[PDB]
Amino acid sequence: EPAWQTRDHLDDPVIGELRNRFGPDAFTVQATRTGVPVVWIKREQLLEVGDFLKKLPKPYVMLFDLHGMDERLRTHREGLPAADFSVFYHLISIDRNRDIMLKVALAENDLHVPTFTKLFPNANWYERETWDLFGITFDGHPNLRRIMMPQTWKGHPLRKDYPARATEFSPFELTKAKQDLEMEALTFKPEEWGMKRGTNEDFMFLNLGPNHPSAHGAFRIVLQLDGEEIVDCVPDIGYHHRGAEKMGERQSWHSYIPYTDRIEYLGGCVNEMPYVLAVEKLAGITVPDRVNVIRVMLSELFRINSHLLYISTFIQDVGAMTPVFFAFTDRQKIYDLVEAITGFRMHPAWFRIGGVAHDLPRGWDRLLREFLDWMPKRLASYEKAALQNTILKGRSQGVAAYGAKEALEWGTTGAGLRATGIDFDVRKARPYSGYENFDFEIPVGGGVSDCYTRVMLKVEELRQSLRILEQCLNNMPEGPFKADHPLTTPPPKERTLQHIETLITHFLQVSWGPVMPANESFQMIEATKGINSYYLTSDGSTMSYRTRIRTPSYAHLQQIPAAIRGSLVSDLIVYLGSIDFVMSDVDR
Amino acid sequence: DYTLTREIVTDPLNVFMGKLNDMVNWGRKNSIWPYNFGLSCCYVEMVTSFTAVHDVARFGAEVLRASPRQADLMVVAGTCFTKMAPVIQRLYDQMLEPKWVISMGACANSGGMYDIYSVVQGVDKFIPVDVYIPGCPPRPEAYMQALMLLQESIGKERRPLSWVVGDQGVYRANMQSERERKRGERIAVTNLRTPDEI
Amino acid sequence: ATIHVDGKEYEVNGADNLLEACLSLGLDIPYFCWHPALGSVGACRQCAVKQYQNAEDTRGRLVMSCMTPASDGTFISIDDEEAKQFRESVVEWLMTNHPHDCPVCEEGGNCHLQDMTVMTGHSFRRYRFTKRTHRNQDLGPFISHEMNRCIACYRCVRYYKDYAGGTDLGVYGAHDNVYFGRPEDGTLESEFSGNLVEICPTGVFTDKTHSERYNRKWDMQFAPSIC
Amino acid sequence: MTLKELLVGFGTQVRSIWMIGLHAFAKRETRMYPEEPVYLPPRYRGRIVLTRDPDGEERCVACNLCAVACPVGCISLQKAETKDGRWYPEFFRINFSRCIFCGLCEEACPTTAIQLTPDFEMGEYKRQDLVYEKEDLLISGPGKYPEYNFYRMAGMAIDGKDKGEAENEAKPIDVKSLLP
Ligand SMILES: CCCCCCCCCCCCCCCCCC(=O)OC[C@H](COP(=O)(O)OCCN)OC(=O)CCCCCCCCCCCCCCCCC
Ligand SMILES: CCCCCCCCCCC1=C(C)C(=O)C(OC)=C(OC)C1=O
Ligand code: SF4
Ligand code: SF4
Ligand code: SF4
Ligand code: SF4
Ligand code: SF4
Ligand code: FES
Repeated sequence: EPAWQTRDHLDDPVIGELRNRFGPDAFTVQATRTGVPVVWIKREQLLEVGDFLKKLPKPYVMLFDLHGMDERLRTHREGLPAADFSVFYHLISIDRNRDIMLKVALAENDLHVPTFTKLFPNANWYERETWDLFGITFDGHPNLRRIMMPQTWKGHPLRKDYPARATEFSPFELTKAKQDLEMEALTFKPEEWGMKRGTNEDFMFLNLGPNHPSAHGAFRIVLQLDGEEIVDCVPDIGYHHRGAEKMGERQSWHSYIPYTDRIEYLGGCVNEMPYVLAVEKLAGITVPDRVNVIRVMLSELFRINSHLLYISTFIQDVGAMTPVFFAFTDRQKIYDLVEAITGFRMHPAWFRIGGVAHDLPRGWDRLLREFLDWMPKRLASYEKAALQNTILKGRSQGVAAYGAKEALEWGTTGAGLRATGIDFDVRKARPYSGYENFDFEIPVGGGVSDCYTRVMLKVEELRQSLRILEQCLNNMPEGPFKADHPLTTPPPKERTLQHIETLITHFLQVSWGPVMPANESFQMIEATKGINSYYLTSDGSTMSYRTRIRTPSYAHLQQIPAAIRGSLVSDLIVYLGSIDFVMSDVDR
Repeated sequence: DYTLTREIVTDPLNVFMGKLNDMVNWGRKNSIWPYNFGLSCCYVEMVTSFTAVHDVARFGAEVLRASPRQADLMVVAGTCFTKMAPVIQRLYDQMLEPKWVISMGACANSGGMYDIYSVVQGVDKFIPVDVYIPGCPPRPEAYMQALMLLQESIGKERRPLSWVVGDQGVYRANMQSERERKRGERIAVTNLRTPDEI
Repeated sequence: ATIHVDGKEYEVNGADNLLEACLSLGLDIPYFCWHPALGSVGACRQCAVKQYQNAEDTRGRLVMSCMTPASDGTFISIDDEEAKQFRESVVEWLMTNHPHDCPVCEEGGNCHLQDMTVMTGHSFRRYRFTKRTHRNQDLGPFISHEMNRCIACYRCVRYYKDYAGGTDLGVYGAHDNVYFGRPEDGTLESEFSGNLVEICPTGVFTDKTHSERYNRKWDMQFAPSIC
Repeated sequence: MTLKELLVGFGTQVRSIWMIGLHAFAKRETRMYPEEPVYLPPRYRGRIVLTRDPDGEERCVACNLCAVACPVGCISLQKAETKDGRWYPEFFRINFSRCIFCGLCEEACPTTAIQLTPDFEMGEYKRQDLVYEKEDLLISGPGKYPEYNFYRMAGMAIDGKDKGEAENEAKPIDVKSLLP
């Protein structure tokens, strides 16, 4: 049985536990290609089911995702409850190495769900986004305001009747929004943002955006300050919302890949990987081994690129301005190899459904060998020049510390989670793309997630990626760069150029789009900044019915006030530099 | 051929006034201080151009002010999100004359691939642009090429030397388009390297 | 009538054949020579399904769904492995002589043969020999003729002669040199010859008036209107 | 703070200063654009051109696959036909202010007409001049694919290539022929 097969996951022990606790008729099990048990729960039992999963012997400790779906246009809903809308909850148990997707069906008039914030605190931002983009009200939410769109926005963009395209530009609306920008400092009410005690007669207020001179993007944080101490802070995000999920409903399966590139724009092929793996699950495609090794190589090259930028920008944020120049020289070496292979630097868009766009060009191994000889001495020089500096250590050690429980309750993934000692990397826990055939270690911390501990964990991850790249260079399989599946989009180009059936397949795949049969698929990967995931719903068409992108930077930015409360503002700058986020990842 | 702002007019250019205008234009085009403004991935390529492998400091364009008052150039390097558009307009209004604008990337040019509900379709809907860079992202040397194009445009514009004497109108050169300039050498291309090599 | 397709029970009209009954249920069976207005002839052999005699039957038999009545208590399989292989083989046989013409063919993106080639999952060519070719005819100002693209499904002659009552279109020749057209060059005399551009599943008969200012189907702006 | 911490920190600062000074004694990593030309690999995704077949005719058959495969929708063209019957673009315009240089059009092209070439220098003063018509795209040679010709594969008859003269084609047999 292939890994992309449609399964009900009725052999999962959590299904038997839920049946024993709530009864056989309390929920409906849906067969999907997501790889997780999908359980439709009644709305009135959602909090009970969440509590029961939270108090299991090996409990589901992390709310991985929470969002909505407009089911009104979905034609193939066989084996599903009646629903105009739905809300899904992706929960992960690390002790079981398992996950479950609960689903709540909602009528069109009765669009309200009980809030999940009393069980998982990251449900705050997730439910705010679900309210913003779908109009689903969450009862008991402390502040259910819009988080992507501005507060004076009409309609909910991810609804199926909302038009996706840009509206006509009006200078009057721009002038009005400028007037609100200038009057925001005067009409600031410290209760809409979820704060209390809005001036103890000494709590000043500070704004740190929305013009941020840094590579992570521009976003506002309004700070409540007692002298230099941060009493409270809420982040204002959505200034970089591109409507990428809505565009997922507006592009074919093949023509959406460049949009997957621009989610986490320092990631490139790492961003392409979960999307093409989930589409291949929908298509029933098993890629050959050479495709797996090529995609792993490009993912690790881009992981080293992103880690180099992250370490250099953190060192710059501490105050040492020199290593960023050399780190960008190393990034140029990586870009030489990536330009040679894919023809592009930052958004290669090179992965394909069923493989990659081209074969590896002749002579790529020379460039990879040159970079592998170049990198380690530069990395050691960066360590000795800046990362072992005691001024940098004093700026970074102990700043914005949290433990395993705080990382779990906020959905923190990546180096921030592993610095708490929790060994959870997707490349080992839930292997994908042939990562089992590589010998590499997963660095973990002692139990505390400082800025310095996160940075050193990312340095060790860079070294492990260099080891993976060395194994990629030494052991390259000889074979095809595209699968032999009929849904491989596009087909191999030479057969398109001389064979009529291949030409027909190419003609229909690039124009109308490849037809994915109606199913749901899910792929979770270890991205450069944490766990990235694509949840794709196909209604049987050439376009995605629903493209849900879970990004780790959203969770880390939401974790910020629980970790920085009671610190200084310079500590906030260092914490922002050590999170490893980009705002396109947050808003997307 | 010039464009007046206070009209398609002619060249207004004593021989000492022309030399003074040339000296002012030389000093302005050889000292261009960009505003440190990050919108999206195009900003990553711009600051890549600021690093050691490209060294945009060689053109005297590295100072990278965090204040709009001290900056002479605004590079819109990224998508003009509707929530960021009043911020962009306010930062442009806080800049002082003379000021120039470079749209970097398809998003800043026209909206790019993001013809979407939350994106303004190009920054020239609301602020005037001097140089456009196609690309997604443009490579760092494309940004340096646009910087040289801006230097060429600055080098033969006419602005008042003082605000108390003379014409206060700003004359901008109507350049020949780069497409029509490079058409002769671009169409003559016959063979390129095959994409199977490095 | 009650039929069982792939283990699922359906209620259908017993006067229908299996192909139109299954297409009315939303099932996808590839077909060429059948049309709803023309009836069934069993020529193209594309609509093969596996019919079983009873519910407890493993062997079955490949039958034409367009020629098989949807009688009560029928048992068939569309997604049977042998039936899928035969349908793919029929598409492959049609592709052996088909010209490399989709970019310069007015049927591209609106082609039934393209859709059924993709639907059967046939994208790999192992035929290496020559392809037969044909000269074209001048059919007048409305219909453009391109006999290379013909798959010999006989829908043009059936519509034009049996349905439309036309006399100047026919099938000529023999085994694999079957030619569909007029006995000589000239304008098609039927007042309903224009329906050939939708009846023909390939790009043999095309709209010449559209072909002057041609664009693909996905590029059109359509509206429901009255002639 | 501790005296040992102060001494270790002072030695660490001295080490950092020493390494940056030795960096000053090193080789420059700068590629001197524009005097040093930028090396671009042969498949670099820069300026888009339309190419010609080895006989000298333009390769584009106006099949509109590149336009529909474009995720930005920045390609517009219209099919025209010569008297011999070969298809060609009557016009072909690309909005380079919108183009994201993703290469999907070149991937979708069944004739290898449209190609992305190693040329990044495309800066412009006015956004209207970033709309490239066919006179700004069609180049004098085959580009990256030096020998492929779609019209030697197609069954459609054009000038200098009748029915049965394409690759893997047999001569047409009349139904009036005497052979059984
Ligand atoms: C107000 C200021 C008060 C404080 C300063 C007072 C004046 C100076 C008094 C003497 C200072 C001695 C400092 C300690 C030297 C020996 C220990 C040492 O170098 O510690 C720093 C660091 C320790 O290594 P570590 O960080 O643990 O890394 C792992 C490596 N095993 O090791 C390293 O980083 C590697 C070795 C670095 C050695 C640096 C040079 C030490 C001697 C400096 C002499 C004076 C220099 C003057 C300026 C020279 C440059 C222009
Ligand atoms: C006109 C006199 C200039 C003196 C030096 C100015 C400050 C240093 C160079 C400018 C600069 C700043 C401020 C800077 O912050 C920075 O980091 C983002 C740079 O690297 C790209 C810089 O080049
Ligand atoms: S043009 Fe492309 S690279 Fe530049 S900001 Fe837009 S998506 Fe990013
Ligand atoms: S008839 Fe159909 S399959 Fe044949 S060339 Fe035309 S579009 Fe292609
Ligand atoms: S010309 Fe068209 S309708 Fe007639 S037999 Fe051939 S493919 Fe069928
Ligand atoms: S490179 Fe991409 S965005 Fe540009 S014209 Fe081609 S398909 Fe469109
Ligand atoms: S895909 Fe190629 S042949 Fe077809 S219209 Fe575009 S450039 Fe012309
Ligand atoms: S459709 Fe039944 S044989 Fe042709």
